[PDB]
Amino acid sequence: QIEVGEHHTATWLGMTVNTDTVLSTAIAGLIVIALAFYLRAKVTSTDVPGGVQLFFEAITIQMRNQVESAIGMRIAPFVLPLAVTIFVFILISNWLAVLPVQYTTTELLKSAAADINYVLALALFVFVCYHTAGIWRRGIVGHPIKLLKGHVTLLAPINLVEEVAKPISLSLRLFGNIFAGGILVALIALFPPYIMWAPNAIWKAFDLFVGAIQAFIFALLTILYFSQAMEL
Amino acid sequence: DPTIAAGALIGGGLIMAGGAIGAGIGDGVAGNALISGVARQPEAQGRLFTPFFITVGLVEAAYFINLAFMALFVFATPV
Amino acid sequence: DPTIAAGALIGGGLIMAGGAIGAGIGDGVAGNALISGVARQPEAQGRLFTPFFITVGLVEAAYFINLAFMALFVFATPV
Amino acid sequence: DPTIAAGALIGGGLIMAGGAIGAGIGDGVAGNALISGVARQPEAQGRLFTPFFITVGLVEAAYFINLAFMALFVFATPV
Amino acid sequence: DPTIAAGALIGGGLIMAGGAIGAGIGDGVAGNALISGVARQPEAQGRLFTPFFITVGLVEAAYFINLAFMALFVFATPV
Amino acid sequence: DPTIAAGALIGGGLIMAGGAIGAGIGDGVAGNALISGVARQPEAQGRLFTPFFITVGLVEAAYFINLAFMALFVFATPV
Amino acid sequence: DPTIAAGALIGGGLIMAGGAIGAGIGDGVAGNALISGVARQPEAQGRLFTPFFITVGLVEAAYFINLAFMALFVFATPV
Amino acid sequence: DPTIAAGALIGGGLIMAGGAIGAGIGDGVAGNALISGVARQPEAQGRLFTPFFITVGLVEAAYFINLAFMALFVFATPV
Amino acid sequence: DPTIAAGALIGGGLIMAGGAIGAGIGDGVAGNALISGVARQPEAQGRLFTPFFITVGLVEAAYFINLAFMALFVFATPV
Amino acid sequence: DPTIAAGALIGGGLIMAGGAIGAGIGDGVAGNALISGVARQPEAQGRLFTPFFITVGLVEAAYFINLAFMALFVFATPV
Ligand SMILES: COc1nc2ccc(Br)cc2cc1[C@@H](c1ccccc1)[C@@](O)(CCN(C)C)c1cccc2ccccc12
Ligand SMILES: COc1nc2ccc(Br)cc2cc1[C@@H](c1ccccc1)[C@@](O)(CCN(C)C)c1cccc2ccccc12
Ligand SMILES: COc1nc2ccc(Br)cc2cc1[C@@H](c1ccccc1)[C@@](O)(CCN(C)C)c1cccc2ccccc12
Ligand SMILES: COc1nc2ccc(Br)cc2cc1[C@@H](c1ccccc1)[C@@](O)(CCN(C)C)c1cccc2ccccc12
Ligand SMILES: COc1nc2ccc(Br)cc2cc1[C@@H](c1ccccc1)[C@@](O)(CCN(C)C)c1cccc2ccccc12
Ligand SMILES: COc1nc2ccc(Br)cc2cc1[C@@H](c1ccccc1)[C@@](O)(CCN(C)C)c1cccc2ccccc12
Ligand SMILES: COc1nc2ccc(Br)cc2cc1[C@@H](c1ccccc1)[C@@](O)(CCN(C)C)c1cccc2ccccc12
Repeated sequence: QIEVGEHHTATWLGMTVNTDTVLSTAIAGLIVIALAFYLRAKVTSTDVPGGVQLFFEAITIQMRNQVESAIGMRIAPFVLPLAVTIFVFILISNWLAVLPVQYTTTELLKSAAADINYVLALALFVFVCYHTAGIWRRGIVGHPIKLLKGHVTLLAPINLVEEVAKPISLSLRLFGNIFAGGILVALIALFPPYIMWAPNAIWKAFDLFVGAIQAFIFALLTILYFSQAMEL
Repeated sequence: DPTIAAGALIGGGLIMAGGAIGAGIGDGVAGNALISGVARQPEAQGRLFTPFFITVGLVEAAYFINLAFMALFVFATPV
Repeated sequence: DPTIAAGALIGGGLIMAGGAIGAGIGDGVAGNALISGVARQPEAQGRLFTPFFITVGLVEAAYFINLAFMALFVFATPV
Repeated sequence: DPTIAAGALIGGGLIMAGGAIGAGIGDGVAGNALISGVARQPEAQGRLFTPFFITVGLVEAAYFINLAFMALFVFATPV
Repeated sequence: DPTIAAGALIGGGLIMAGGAIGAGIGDGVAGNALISGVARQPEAQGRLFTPFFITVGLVEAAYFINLAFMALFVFATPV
Repeated sequence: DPTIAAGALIGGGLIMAGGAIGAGIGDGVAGNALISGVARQPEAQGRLFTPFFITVGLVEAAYFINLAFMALFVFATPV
Repeated sequence: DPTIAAGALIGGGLIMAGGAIGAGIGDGVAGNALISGVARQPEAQGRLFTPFFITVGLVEAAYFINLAFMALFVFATPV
Repeated sequence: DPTIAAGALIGGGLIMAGGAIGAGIGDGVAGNALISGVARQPEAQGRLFTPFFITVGLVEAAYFINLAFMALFVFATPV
Repeated sequence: DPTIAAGALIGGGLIMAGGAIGAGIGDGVAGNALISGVARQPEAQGRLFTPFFITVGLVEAAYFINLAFMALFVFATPV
Repeated sequence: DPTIAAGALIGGGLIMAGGAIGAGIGDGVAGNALISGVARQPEAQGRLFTPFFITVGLVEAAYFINLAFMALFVFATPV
């Protein structure tokens, strides 16, 4: 009956790649790039802002207030662009699931966060970034000892377990959440149509809020992990 | 295979039972503080959001990491 | 098949057991804050429903996912 | 059949166990706030029944859905 | 029969275990508010029994319905 | 019976397990309010015992009913 | 005998599992009120031991009765 | 022996599972009042260790007795 | 292994069930104090994060340590 | 062994399930008082670490002792 782990795979460089996930990641990237070029054309400081300017201003002021509260914009200015792109890129990648792309069952487009490779690309990039930023501020060897010491030096094994748990939590929370939605839509499609639409619309409506809340959790927790890596 | 398949369904059912308990109660306990804070300060709804979604993100990890491993047990069993 | 069928029914029963514990207690704990908030400020009711239905919506999302996976186990068994 | 029937009785027993845990604690936790608000202000009783019966409606619903799936498992076994 | 009778005894045991957990904790949590209300205001005793017996009636309904389904399982087994 | 007796012992063990969880936590939660009432004003000690023994009477009753149905299951097994 | 003996060890293990959950949480919840009374009013220690040992006597009675029925199940098995 | 041995390991596992739930939650709930007492009354750190170690003594006695009966089940099995 | 693999899946499922219960509730209970502290004092967030992430560090370590022992049971089974 | 080894994995899984429930909730409940103390009394963070690590040491002792007995059950099985 059901299927879940399958992908439209290809070999690109001896490495095995998914055609789905990658095209969905490309569509999310192209939508975010197009929306950013629309801002670059239409942005006004003198004249009253349009909706796309109001959107990026609301996200930028929100993520700036978080960076400024957590660590300071003078210390960590590179975290603001990263928090903004993490939010907007996850948000669009999640919200593309609202499209009616299911058919007799298969979908023309998976949400990219239903693939472990996508969430590892985001989480392991963020992990390398806050450790590299943490080293550039806490020292090459000074940083690694502060990761062990934490706030209470006797807890050093628990502090090491926290540093291992962060990239795994970022990965598997985002994956497990969007992957759950991917399983729910195929088991809802076991209903006949006269009734299928009601559980489907209930799920897709809450999956818009959940898809936005995910994007926000990943962006907030990214800013906090930068603040912990750059403290003292 | 059939004894392993029953173990996968019972083991997977445990993972989702403990996930829903942990996260459903954890979100009720976290959201109780949001509703109480806004009740003390109506205008503080926006302020609590950040602490609230930090808390919900930590609680919901226990659900969704469990859901990843339940799905592994029932769709792609470790044995 | 009968071993897998018993595992599906026990596994599906665990999923809805943990579902009702998580949801019933999570909703009771969130609703305790709504009742206590409307005790403190009668005019806050309409505002307190935003924190409450955010909290209950997150708790009920976990119940709806558990309900979906129990239905999968018993009507469309994964193994 | 006997293995499927025992799985249905254990599975149905889990569903109603988690149902009464979720409902009994959810209702006790919700009603604790009603009793506390009527201790604080005797008249409040008329306004506090709205937050209370919203909460009790959500908590009962988890009991009634579990009761319906237990009844399905033992009287009309899905497998 | 012997497999179904053992499953009925374990299934009925689960129903009464979850019934007593839900009821004993639900009544303790409801009664904690009654004792705390009579602590703060002695003259409230009479009025507090309406919120209390509304809450206890909901908790005791979940116990009695579980007790009825346990009795069905072990004396009048559904299969 | 070897199989029915094992199900009767596991079923009876579940009944007394959930019985003691419900009882011990219900009594601790009710007694926490009694101790906190006598802590805030000791002149209340004579009045608080009616709310307390109403609460403990309900919590104990759930223990005694579980203890009676465990005794039925192990000494006078329904099959 | 081995099937009945395994049922007696699992059933006996459940009785002592539920006893320690009930008692350890019930005593922690009662003792939280004792510690909080002595924090706020240091002279109250002597009077609070009456509400405390009334509470703890009820909680520990559930533990000791469970310990007695576990001992019956494993040493003096009802079948 | 092997079916009794599986029952001894599952039975002993239940005893230490319920032991650690009773202990860890009982100790956290007791210690929450100790930490809160030293927060409010900064000179109360001392007097509080008597109510705290009375509470922890009751909670840890349930853990040690469960540890003793688990050791009996797995090393010196009652059957 | 057919039976050892089923025992590994049920055992690994238990490890992750208790992991998510402990973690989801422990984080919700810790985050309730963060949300309430930032509700009462908006500038307190920065000082409250340190206690919060010490607490969340201990709670998230428990679940993750379990996640590692579940992975041992199901991928590299001790028998 | 298929039976003893499966009983060891289920028994060891129960030990670590109850371990993580007791630990995660005990640490969350203890750290809730630490975060609340650093909220209300901002100077207290030095004095609160003694009550906090006394409480966490008691809670983590139950987890580590459970981990030691799970390790015994699966690597060095008592029977
Ligand atoms: C508040 O209700 C919801 N909120 C949600 C929020 C998010 C998501 Br993603 C799913 C949600 C789903 C629902 C309900 C719903 C309504 C309609 C169709 C399907 C599901 C619900 O699941 C509630 C269960 N709770 C109360 C225990 C339900 C299920 C089954 C039977 C019901 C019978 C009666 C009432 C509700 C019933
Ligand atoms: C408050 O009552 C409700 N509110 C609900 C709210 C939402 C939904 Br969707 C379902 C609800 C259902 C009910 C009851 C009901 C009334 C009539 C028929 C069916 C169900 C109930 O389920 C309550 C159980 N509680 C109290 C543990 C019940 C079930 C079975 C036997 C009962 C016997 C006596 C009384 C109530 C009985
Ligand atoms: C308060 O009592 C109730 N309130 C209810 C409220 C709603 C509903 Br719908 C059912 C309710 C049922 C009852 C009792 C009752 C009284 C008479 C007959 C049947 C049931 C009860 O179930 C209480 C159990 N509690 C206390 C754990 C009970 C059951 C069995 C044996 C008892 C022995 C002694 C006393 C009570 C006994
Ligand atoms: C408070 O005591 C009660 N209140 C009740 C309230 C309602 C109902 Br309907 C039954 C109630 C029953 C009792 C006791 C009782 C007293 C005498 C005979 C039978 C039952 C009890 O059940 C208490 C168990 N609790 C404390 C865990 C008990 C049972 C078994 C052995 C006991 C040994 C010592 C003490 C109490 C013992
Ligand atoms: C407070 O102690 C009690 N109060 C009770 C109250 C009511 C009833 Br009816 C029985 C009660 C029984 C006891 C103890 C007791 C003392 C002596 C003999 C038998 C039982 C106890 O059961 C306490 C267990 N708790 C603490 C988890 C116990 C059992 C086993 C071994 C123990 C070893 C050391 C200490 C206590 C030990
Ligand atoms: C606070 O840490 C402790 N405090 C204790 C207090 C008392 C006693 Br008697 C034992 C204690 C043991 C420990 C840890 C420890 C540290 C070193 C070796 C062995 C045990 C711990 O058990 C903590 C588990 N908790 C957090 C769920 C642990 C176990 C296994 C793997 C870990 C990996 C990373 C970190 C901690 C790890
Ligand atoms: C506070 O410690 C106690 N208080 C008690 C109070 C009453 C009674 Br009657 C028994 C008590 C027993 C103990 C310990 C103890 C100390 C020495 C020997 C035996 C038992 C303990 O049981 C604590 C377990 N807790 C913390 C989960 C323990 C058991 C096993 C291994 C341990 C290893 C390290 C530390 C403690 C260890």
